Amino acid sequence: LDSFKEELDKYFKNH
Amino acid sequence: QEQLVQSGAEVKKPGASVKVSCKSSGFTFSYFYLHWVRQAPGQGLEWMGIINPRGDGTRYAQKFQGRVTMTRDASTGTLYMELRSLRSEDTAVYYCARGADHGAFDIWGQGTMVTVSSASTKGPSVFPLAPSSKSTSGGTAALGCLVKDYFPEPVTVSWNSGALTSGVHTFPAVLQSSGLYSLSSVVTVPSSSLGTQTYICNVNHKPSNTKVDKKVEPKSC
Amino acid sequence: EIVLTQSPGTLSLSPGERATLSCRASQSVRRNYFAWYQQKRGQAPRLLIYDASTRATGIPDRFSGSGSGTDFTLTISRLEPEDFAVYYCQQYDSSPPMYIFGQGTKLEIKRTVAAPSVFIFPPSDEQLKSGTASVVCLLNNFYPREAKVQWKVDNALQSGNSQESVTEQDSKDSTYSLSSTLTLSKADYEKHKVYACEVTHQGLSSPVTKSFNRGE
Repeated sequence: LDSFKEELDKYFKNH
Repeated sequence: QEQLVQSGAEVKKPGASVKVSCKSSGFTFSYFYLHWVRQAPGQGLEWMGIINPRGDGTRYAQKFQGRVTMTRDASTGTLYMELRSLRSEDTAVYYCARGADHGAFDIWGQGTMVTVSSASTKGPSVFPLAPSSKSTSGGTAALGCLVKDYFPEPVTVSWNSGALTSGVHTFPAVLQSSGLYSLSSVVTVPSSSLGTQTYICNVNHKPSNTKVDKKVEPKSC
Repeated sequence: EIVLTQSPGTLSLSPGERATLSCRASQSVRRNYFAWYQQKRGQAPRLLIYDASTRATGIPDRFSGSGSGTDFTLTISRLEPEDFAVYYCQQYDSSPPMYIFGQGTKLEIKRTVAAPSVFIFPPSDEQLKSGTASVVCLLNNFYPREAKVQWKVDNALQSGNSQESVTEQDSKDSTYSLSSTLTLSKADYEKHKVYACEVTHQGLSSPVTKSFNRGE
């Protein structure tokens, strides 16, 4: 599963 | 060796702004998301916001949006929080924290105390709490010093230049409606020795460069 | 917004006993993004558990966590002296970033009952010179923390003109001490004779009153 940090990376890329 | 070290205590007037810093050591600063958390006196923990590793993305708690700015400096390895339009309810200890890859906060700074108050720096007045038969149990007497009307925190109190420690209770300061702090320091001692032992409380208020030694004299009546 | 409810607010236990601390989320916690922290007095918090059940590196193995969905538990299998502190649960999410803390559970040392010793201190002549009179009532070395202090001036019950301060649990004997300070102007203080501090505590068979007459 994606790490929390990897989900944050996705959020800040798209927002 | 993985550490966060924050800047020193701050005292601000309402409406001012404060910029606290947090410098890392022992890890790759630019790899990690970083956070600020605050804790008002006697209260719990409150997350303020997050800044991404590059420093170009932030997200703040809804309560602080519009009033807080978080930045980081890769050249100095330092993280910053600026909080604007300060009010007395912003009086708190502010912590920086590292976000681990799993998201929780695995390294914390030591905290920065921020006091927001209208008050001006003022040294305490120190008054004796003398022992009497009204402060004497079965062979044990209580005496102390009242440390009144000072700003800002902290004061330190010792007894007999540190030679007396057993039985001392120095109470946490209470904020009075005047905006000045006050506390008491007490100690219980053998009543049999009240005439052959000297009891002096040493009060230091560094913010005002105030030093006071007060001898607490017994009352035979 | 998610809200984390911690229970109990205060937990009184002796060293060597097992501690069970609970956190309930108002809605399901995505991916078990859930952590527990310890905070000792005057210190920064320290991470104990993450992913609801994974012990952080260097944390004693007497700490463990479990749960999922809305219900989470931190267990200390056998309490040591260093374990008496405040504990916070935390929930978080990544999209969008949000981090929420429970309101904290104080883990307090449970000892035998100790009734307070009560002392009263009239204001000094030195203080009287400056236009204010502080009367100090001291409750020394008692357990448990709960206590009532009532001020009476010439047998008239006071309200709104006193402030209390309590020490942290004593490192040696695990008791508390408490001060109550009655604050009056010199004018009001010298209008009355009898100043009395009445103390109620579960270790006292009946309330203890300490009093003085102004001027003796």
